[PDB]
Amino acid sequence: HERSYMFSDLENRCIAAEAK
Amino acid sequence: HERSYMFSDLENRCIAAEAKK
Amino acid sequence: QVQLVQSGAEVKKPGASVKVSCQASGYRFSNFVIHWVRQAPGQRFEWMGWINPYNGNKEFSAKFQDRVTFTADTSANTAYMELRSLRSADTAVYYCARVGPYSWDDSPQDNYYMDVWGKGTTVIVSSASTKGPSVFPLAPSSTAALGCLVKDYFPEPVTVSWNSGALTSGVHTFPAVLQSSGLYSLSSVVTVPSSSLGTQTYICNVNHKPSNTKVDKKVEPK
Amino acid sequence: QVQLVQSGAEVKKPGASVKVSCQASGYRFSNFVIHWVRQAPGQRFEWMGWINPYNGNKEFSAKFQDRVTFTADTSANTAYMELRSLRSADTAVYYCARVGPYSWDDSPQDNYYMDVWGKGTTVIVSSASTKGPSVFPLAPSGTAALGCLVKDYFPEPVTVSWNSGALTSGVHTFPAVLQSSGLYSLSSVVTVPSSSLGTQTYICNVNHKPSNTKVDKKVEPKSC
Amino acid sequence: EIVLTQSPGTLSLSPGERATFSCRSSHSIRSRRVAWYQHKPGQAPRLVIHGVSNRASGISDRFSGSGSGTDFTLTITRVEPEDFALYYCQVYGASSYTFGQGTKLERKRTVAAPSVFIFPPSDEQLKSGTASVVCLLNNFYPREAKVQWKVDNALQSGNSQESVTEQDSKDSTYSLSSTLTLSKADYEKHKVYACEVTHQGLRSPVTKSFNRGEC
Amino acid sequence: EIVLTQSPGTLSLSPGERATFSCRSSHSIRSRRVAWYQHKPGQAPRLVIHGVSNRASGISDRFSGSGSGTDFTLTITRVEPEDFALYYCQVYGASSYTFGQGTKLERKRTVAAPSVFIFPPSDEQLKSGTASVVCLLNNFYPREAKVQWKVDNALQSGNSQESVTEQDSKDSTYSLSSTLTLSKADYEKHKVYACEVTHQGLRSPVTKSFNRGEC
Ligand SMILES: [K+]
Repeated sequence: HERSYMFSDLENRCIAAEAK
Repeated sequence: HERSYMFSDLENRCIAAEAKK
Repeated sequence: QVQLVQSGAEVKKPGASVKVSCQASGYRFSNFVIHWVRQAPGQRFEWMGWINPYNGNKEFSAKFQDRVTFTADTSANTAYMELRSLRSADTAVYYCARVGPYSWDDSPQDNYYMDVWGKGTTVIVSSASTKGPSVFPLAPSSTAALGCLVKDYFPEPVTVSWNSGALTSGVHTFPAVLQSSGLYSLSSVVTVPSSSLGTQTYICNVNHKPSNTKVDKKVEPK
Repeated sequence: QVQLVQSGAEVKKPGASVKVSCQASGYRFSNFVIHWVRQAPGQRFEWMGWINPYNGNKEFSAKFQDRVTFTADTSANTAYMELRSLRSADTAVYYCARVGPYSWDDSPQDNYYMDVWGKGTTVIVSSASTKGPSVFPLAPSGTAALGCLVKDYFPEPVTVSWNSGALTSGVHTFPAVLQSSGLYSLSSVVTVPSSSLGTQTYICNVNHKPSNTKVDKKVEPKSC
Repeated sequence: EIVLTQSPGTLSLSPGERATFSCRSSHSIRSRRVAWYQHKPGQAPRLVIHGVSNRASGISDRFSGSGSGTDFTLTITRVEPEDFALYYCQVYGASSYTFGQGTKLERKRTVAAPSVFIFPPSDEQLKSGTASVVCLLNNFYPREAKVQWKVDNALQSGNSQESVTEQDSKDSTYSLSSTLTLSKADYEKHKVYACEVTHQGLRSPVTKSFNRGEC
Repeated sequence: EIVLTQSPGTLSLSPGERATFSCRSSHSIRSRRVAWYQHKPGQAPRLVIHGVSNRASGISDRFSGSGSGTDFTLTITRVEPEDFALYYCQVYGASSYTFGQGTKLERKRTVAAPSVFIFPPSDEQLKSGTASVVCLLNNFYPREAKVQWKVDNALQSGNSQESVTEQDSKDSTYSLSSTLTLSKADYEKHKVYACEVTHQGLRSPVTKSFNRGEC
């Protein structure tokens, strides 16, 4: 509940963003 | 901390799932 | 196999509450979420919410969140749905359905479709009071046709057979229509040989269990 | 007028490092993430990573996880990329690019495409030392052809003109090729009327600024 | 809310034919959480497809789900008698569980005109204040039928109710019953009671009637 | 792991025709995060389409993106001289940034056979140490061309390098140079040098040659 999550086309699922 | 997310076709974005929503 | 048995039909007055049960068998009851969905006459199926029998967690549709209660009794493998402050629009068939199985690599709720459904429980909400029907003849006059008008009863259902079940050919028992009075009315007809009128006895057997009203009426030309 | 201006071409030996800069303009620098992408000759574009000027957040491609450093100077509206331990395969054009405009309604990183690109900075990694070209004539024998072979120089580029620019039609100066020696070579040719060979002088003007080598070579029919 | 629109409303086919059901969504279903259900009157609905194209256990290969984005489809290569029903599409998961309005897969048969019968109110009923006049349309196909009531040539509008049986599982026909309601006082005030029926199986509207009193 | 494959490798069209570029992805791109770029020699690449179908700023409505799932398309309703360039598709976001190998949109014109010229190494280069034999193919179209070097009838393979100019902005042709490298010692050890050129515009292969020694 801090970083944003988005849909990954590679994994076909929602994942967390990077960068810190 | 980290949680499991699912894609909401209704809100067109990824939302978290914690046994309630 | 996977089975869901629901409780019997209910009839309630507006403002009251109703509790429907759904008993599961054939699988690990605590491992699957259970959905509740209803369908009112002429309306689309309407999702009400779900409950996780294991921990009692749940989700509600915004439309029913304020007056529906979901509970579960794991020791009895039964889930319950209680709808309060009943209104006419709540007249419908209420179904429980189990979600599907899942694989370790699926995404959350990929399995939240209605995998197996119960046969549904009918709930009628009306201010009407129980009342036995009046049975009127639908007289023939030359094939020919005759029947019985089962009028002004509440609630459904009423059963109609001809000649104690001996006559099944040409028989048509129609869906009841609800009148402004809040009472139902239905007709049951049968096509018969014109030459049998006056010789063959035709009796419609009407049974309305709710009001313990049974009538056997002979239908013959005027 | 969103614009990204990059530092000039570089030539480095293996094992060394290089630092390229990207100066933004025409928008609020701190509000947009910057991507770094490169393209080596004959290869596909290769994303290296991105940096958020505002908070310093960064993401790296797994291939450059430990030898690249992304930095940003919000004071100068400039982003930098440092690539250490260079090897020959790092020879390429390095581009910086700004992501596209964002909107709260858009999902995370929906705007992470390369909206505006810089012109790119060439980085050559080689053990070769600066060297001027030897210029050899390609003598002419309807229509004739003659030219100049510009061989064994480093690094690129060399410029070639004919008759101080007075001759342009029919001129073809080919892309250089990297020889196994690590030195470049190219030819420049021009087709001309055979009837002009005894009355029209043809001189190729070659300039290789890196070595300060300039040559004017008159090309004539070999008095065979 | 996500809105699902199914087409067509009814699909009339004969065994052996190919059935194609359409379902259009208001929102793009990137999650692929789309299911199709089969529902026979009086029986528990049954899952046919889940995840857009995954056939539920026990489902024949003649059934196949497909589609993407906003358009989804359910296809039955060869319709079997056991397939006549109601079919519904639905989106599920992530707080969105809306269903389409459904498509009825009905069995097509040769057109059949209705046998029409009219019944006067019984004297027994007249003794209580109201009079019910009943019209019967027997074994017809297709389902579309129009009943018009007339009392002394005056077209009645607003005072009748009708009910229709489900398609007969044996002969694929429908039957309809229409009841015209009048007070005892009004009924005795008129002479000719007629029921005019319009149906594709009748090249001309069929009228059945009776004169109050004398037969 | 996402791999994008573009096709065709080269599109040859004249102004006014429609250009259709294909991009096949190994993984369905449900996120719609697909972009197309235009890249001309010595200029910064330019975004053409983003989000699969959204035209970038300052982009003519002649450019349109489309597709879904694993297949995407970039279309140029009608090609203009300014459109000839390389076009690349790319997926972005969520840690997945990969590009297609690119499609070259080049200008179609009538077939033009190349004028061939062969140049022996100069006394100067030989005096300096080595030898370069050059064969020039001038102003031809299409780009496809084969150059085969023969030394004393011996077929040379692997010891020559080819360089081609960008398509001419005026006549739409290409020119190519092929350079055969050999030691001074080997050059003097042989006599007949020849380059055989095969091209669509040539009824039969053309060979240009010279004898080491006399002109
Ligand atoms: K958290």
